[PDB]
Amino acid sequence: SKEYHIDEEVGFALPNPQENLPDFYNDWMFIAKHLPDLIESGQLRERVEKLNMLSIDHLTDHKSQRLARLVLGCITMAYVWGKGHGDVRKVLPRNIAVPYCQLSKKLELPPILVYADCVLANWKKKDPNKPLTYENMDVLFSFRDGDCSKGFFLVSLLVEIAAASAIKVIPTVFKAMQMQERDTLLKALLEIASCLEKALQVFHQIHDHVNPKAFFSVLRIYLSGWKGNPQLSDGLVYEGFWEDPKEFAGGSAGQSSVFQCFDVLLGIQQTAGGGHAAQFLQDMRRYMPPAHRNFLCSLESNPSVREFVLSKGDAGLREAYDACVKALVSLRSYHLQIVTKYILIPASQGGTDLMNFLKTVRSTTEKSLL
Ligand code: HEM
Ligand SMILES: Nc1cc(Br)cc2[nH]ncc12
Repeated sequence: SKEYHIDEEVGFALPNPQENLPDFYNDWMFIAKHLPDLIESGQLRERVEKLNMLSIDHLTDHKSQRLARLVLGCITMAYVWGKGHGDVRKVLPRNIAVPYCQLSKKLELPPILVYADCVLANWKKKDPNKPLTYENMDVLFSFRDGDCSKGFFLVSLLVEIAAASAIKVIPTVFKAMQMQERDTLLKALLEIASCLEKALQVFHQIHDHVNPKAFFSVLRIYLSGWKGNPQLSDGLVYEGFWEDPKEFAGGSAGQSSVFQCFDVLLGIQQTAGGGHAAQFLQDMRRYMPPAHRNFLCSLESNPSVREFVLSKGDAGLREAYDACVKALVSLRSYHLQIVTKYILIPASQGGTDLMNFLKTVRSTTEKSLL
């Protein structure tokens, strides 16, 4: 997978993110690295105000611009959401909202934190000679002490890596189909299935490393955005950049390129529908890189691997391809069992509309089994 920026190890995730910035930018990174101690102690929406309009010009290699977008990113979430209890800033200062929106529009992205910012870039290996697990990794950044953003981004990150096992497989699937190689292809769809059958046991650590209460009450509030949120019905001013408030999505895994690519591949049309479910995940393609866009693009340009299985009436492929769509339902049936532990049960101590979405989606998967 050429200039699609796909790692043959961590896939869509960014490989060995930058842990540190240039020195030209050290009063960014000092906020960013003491956001709990500072939000709490109130001087954060006093310390932010008192900064000056830096310029992107210095940021050279990728990882820099990216980590830079992470840093600006969460600082915006602390400034806007405050202590995370309802005193909401509807104005992002001239001075923080101009290098953030340049650094963003440099990377064809929107000025707000995303999936690729705070799961795909926000990580480091504790020892860069052992392997990528929970016990040998740590996040760069967090919002408040005891929010578990270790558990969230790390577990969430770990999975996207278990799907990468199957991304290096896509190249060979369509090869088999073209050169017509019934055998070769049946394999690729079983490897592809084999991975997501495992990216499930990944998901299980969530229960070891996150707390229902902490995720519903703490994290979530800082991840929200200003699109259809009612605390900022009109959006968020971006000072000396848009005199008009600008709505933007919260941060969702609806911005992840794996899953979205495996629906593309497996002929499951989650984008097509006009329904709320499918309108969203199309408008989240925006909140994804460009290079991870143009890969879901070149997939959808590909001949439906579903059709080519239906035809052949070859109960082998018929079965192997169902293994992949069995795999994907399996996972979103878990991802609903977590959401009831981690958003519904606590909310009883917006709501539903979230689960309908997540079911609307489990379903459209199912209805592609042969
Ligand atoms: C406590 C943990 C989690 C909670 C509360 C949660 C909740 C949600 C919610 C409410 C949505 C709907 C979009 C939104 O409202 O933002 C969503 C979408 C999504 N989540 Fe999760 N999730 C969790 C863990 C994970 C993990 C570990 C993964 C994968 C690594 C994941 C992958 C996704 C994906 C891919 C979507 C969008 C695709 C779709 O709609 O099927 N989530 N999640
Ligand atoms: N809303 C979300 C934000 C982030 Br980052 C990751 C996620 N996983 N599942 C949901 C969700």
